[PDB]
Amino acid sequence: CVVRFVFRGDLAELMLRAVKDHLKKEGPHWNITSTNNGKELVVRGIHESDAKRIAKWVEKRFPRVHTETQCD
Amino acid sequence: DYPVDLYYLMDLSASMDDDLNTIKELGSRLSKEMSKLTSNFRLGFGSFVEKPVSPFVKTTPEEIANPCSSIPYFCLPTFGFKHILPLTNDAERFNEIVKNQKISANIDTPEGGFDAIMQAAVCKEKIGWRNDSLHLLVFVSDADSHFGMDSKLAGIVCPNDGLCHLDSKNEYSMSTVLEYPTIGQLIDKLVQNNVLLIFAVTQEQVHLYENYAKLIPGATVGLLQKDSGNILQLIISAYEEL
Amino acid sequence: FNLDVDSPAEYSGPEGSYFGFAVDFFVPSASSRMFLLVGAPKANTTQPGIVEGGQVLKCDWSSTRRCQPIEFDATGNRDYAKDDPLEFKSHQWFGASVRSKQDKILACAPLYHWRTEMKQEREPVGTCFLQDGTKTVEYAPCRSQDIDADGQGFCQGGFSIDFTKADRVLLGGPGSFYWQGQLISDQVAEIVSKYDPNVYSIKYNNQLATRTAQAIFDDSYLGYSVAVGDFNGDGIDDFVSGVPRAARTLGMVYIYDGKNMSSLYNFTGEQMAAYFGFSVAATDINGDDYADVFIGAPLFMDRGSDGKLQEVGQVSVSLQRASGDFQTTKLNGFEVFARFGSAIAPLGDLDQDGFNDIAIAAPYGGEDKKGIVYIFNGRSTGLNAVPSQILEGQWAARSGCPPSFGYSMKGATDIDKNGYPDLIVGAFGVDRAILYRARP
Ligand SMILES: *[C@@H]1O[C@H](CO)[C@@H](O[C@@H]2O[C@H](CO)[C@@H](O[C@@H]3O[C@H](CO[C@H]4O[C@H](CO)[C@@H](O)[C@H](O)[C@@H]4O)[C@@H](O)[C@H](O)[C@@H]3O)[C@H](O)[C@H]2NC(C)=O)[C@H](O)[C@H]1NC(C)=O
Ligand SMILES: *[C@@H]1O[C@H](CO)[C@@H](O)[C@H](O)[C@H]1NC(C)=O
Ligand SMILES: *[C@@H]1O[C@H](CO)[C@@H](O)[C@H](O)[C@H]1NC(C)=O
Ligand SMILES: [Ca+2]
Ligand SMILES: [Ca+2]
Ligand SMILES: [Ca+2]
Ligand SMILES: [Ca+2]
Ligand SMILES: [Mn+2]
Ligand SMILES: [Mn+2]
Ligand SMILES: [Mn+2]
Repeated sequence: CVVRFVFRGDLAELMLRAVKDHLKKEGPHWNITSTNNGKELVVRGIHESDAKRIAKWVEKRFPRVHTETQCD
Repeated sequence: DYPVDLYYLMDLSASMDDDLNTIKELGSRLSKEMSKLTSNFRLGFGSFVEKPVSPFVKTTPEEIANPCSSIPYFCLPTFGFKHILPLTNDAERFNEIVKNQKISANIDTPEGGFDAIMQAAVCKEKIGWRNDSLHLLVFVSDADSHFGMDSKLAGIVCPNDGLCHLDSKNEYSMSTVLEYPTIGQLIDKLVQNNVLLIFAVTQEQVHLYENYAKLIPGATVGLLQKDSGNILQLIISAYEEL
Repeated sequence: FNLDVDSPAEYSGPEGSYFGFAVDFFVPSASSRMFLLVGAPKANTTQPGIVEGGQVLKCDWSSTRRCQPIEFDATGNRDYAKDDPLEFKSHQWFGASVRSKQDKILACAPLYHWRTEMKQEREPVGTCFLQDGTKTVEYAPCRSQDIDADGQGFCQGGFSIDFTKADRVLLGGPGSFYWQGQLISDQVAEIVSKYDPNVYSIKYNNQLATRTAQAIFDDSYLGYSVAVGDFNGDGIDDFVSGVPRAARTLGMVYIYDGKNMSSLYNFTGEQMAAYFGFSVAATDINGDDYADVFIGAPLFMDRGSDGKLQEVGQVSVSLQRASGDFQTTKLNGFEVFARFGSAIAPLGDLDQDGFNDIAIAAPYGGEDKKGIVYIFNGRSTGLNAVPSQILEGQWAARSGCPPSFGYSMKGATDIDKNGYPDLIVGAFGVDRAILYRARP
């Protein structure tokens, strides 16, 4: 599965940074890549587990962040 | 041995948090390399963020005090443009100032860079541009900018006059009164002030500023890289004149 | 060529109120008298606890020439909870935009802030008041659970407004979704029939609206300015809306279907930061029974005789043809930094020659930046590039904002019932509004 976190506005860098640090702590063995020159953060190589936690954590703590989840 | 006056203008918005460490390196590297062009070398410094006006900035008192509030993160309050260092021969002072710059913040993606360019180029009496020297203005940012008419959303409908308005705190006192300047106005004054404008931006943002450079005579662009010397190369080649 | 500019009816408001910021005509039902509607967004008013809340005044044409506030709202700020204000009307700029359809008056406050029910926030959602006959209700299409920058929290709904022929209100909210912008269209009957004074968020079931998209469209300002007309031959007025920062500051204008809000056409500017889409208008200018599209780009820089770029402003005109194709021509401004094309207003058939005519303003032109308004005629071939009449501002500049004569204007209404539509031109920098009659 893939979770794409899209950050917007001037604070996008600070929000992404905060989320990215959180993700490293929650899933240090995940493939976490910075895309769109720092405006989007993508997590892949996950299996419908973290999707119930990290996607929700970001929406709850950072309501303004847009999240898209895809699974195969 | 023709004199050169370099003004370094730094973007301090939240979006610069990823860039700032390399900007500080460019600043000090520049100061060291500029010494190789002429003995009559001076350099100054200033900074900008955004107009501190709704909807560009939230007006709740907690966020006004700290515009990075609820991230959580601490940063400086939103301001338009500030002039910090009249260009000087004191290269060491320049480096000390640049090294101590801190992050500020606003809400929207574009910044108040055009207000900062106008004041830095126009306020000759406070910046110290020489009568007989090159006038180089280095603009550092990682984003696009607001321009005249965009301020209508904030309730600002009084056109930029192109005049110097720096108070005793070296702050742009008309930041929340006048509209962002237009490009036609920036060109008019950059030409009158004989200032060469350099746009140092990140990759995604380069093409857009290249298009602006094609409108603004004497303007050049470059990529903000860790190998920042690629920008200094523009400054160095600009020194040949002839 | 037939405006009486020698003895116009000049109206004034309280100093600093920006009287004349926005204008329209009021035409009440039956053989009633005609009135002028003049906004004054910084008027102090008599609203308890409110400073510079803004108001709209009804000015009498028939005689006397006095203006009186319209009592849309005569109260202070409502509370959410003890010592916790729900709304902030101070400096909301009510009256910054005013429109009227028959006896219905729609006025809005683009800088109105509201406290989200959820938390003690303060967001510029925007609000409108619609007076229908003797009943006035609050309309707030961007006041909902869709909060914050990603939602409608920064909508500023009411920034731009119009009416459709088929009894609907068209509202732009340029700040929606991180400034992508949103268009909203609602039925007038629905707005009033669903109104309750103790309900802050009302869902309108027959509402049409645009939706949020990818971040690539952020900072575009859709809904910055709006206009209406039939662009597909369905008999239903469609929606024309400017998008001034689209395409990386190149600027775009969109046309959406009047029935299901589906995109039909797109226009694009030619120059970066010309602010193409600043203002739009729609009218049949060549008498071909198809609405034509008028798009301003006030910051456009042309190429002078010396090769130097200079800011004059530009207006593009796209003629609608029966085949669905458009024929586009362009008109440039006449003075540097006058910002020609800042305001465009159809005049209807000003001279009764069978073709609609149109005015284009240049608010910062003329001596002392008093402001200039240009009058152009229509013809079977399109718009006549050369103006037939020029209106000069008559007021000395003051500190802050210049008189800006021509900043905003509205015509196509025959106020004196002489067979020719008249024109109201604002000059808010001097708190003034001026009525120009059309001569036979
Ligand atoms: C005028 O310019 C407008 C802006 O470019 C044009 O509107 C856009 O046109 C593109 C191309 O047709 C549309 O893209 C489609 O997207 C859907 C998927 O939509 C869903 O998923 C996305 C996330 O990926 C989500 O954001 C949406 O809300 C949906 O949930 C694809 O399946 C299509 O193949 C295609 O890629 C844009 O959606 C559309 N709107 C916007 C705002 O971009 C408009 O068509 C132009 N009009 C004219 C006459 O030229
Ligand atoms: C509105 O009233 C306040 C308080 O008296 C005053 O400070 C402000 O200048 C007035 N605004 C006007 C006349 O526009
Ligand atoms: C909108 O209505 C037209 C005309 O009935 C139709 O052709 C078009 O497909 C409709 N579009 C949508 C999204 O409903
Ligand atoms: Ca239609
Ligand atoms: Ca036509
Ligand atoms: Ca005519
Ligand atoms: Ca008349
Ligand atoms: Mn920024
Ligand atoms: Mn950055
Ligand atoms: Mn910004």
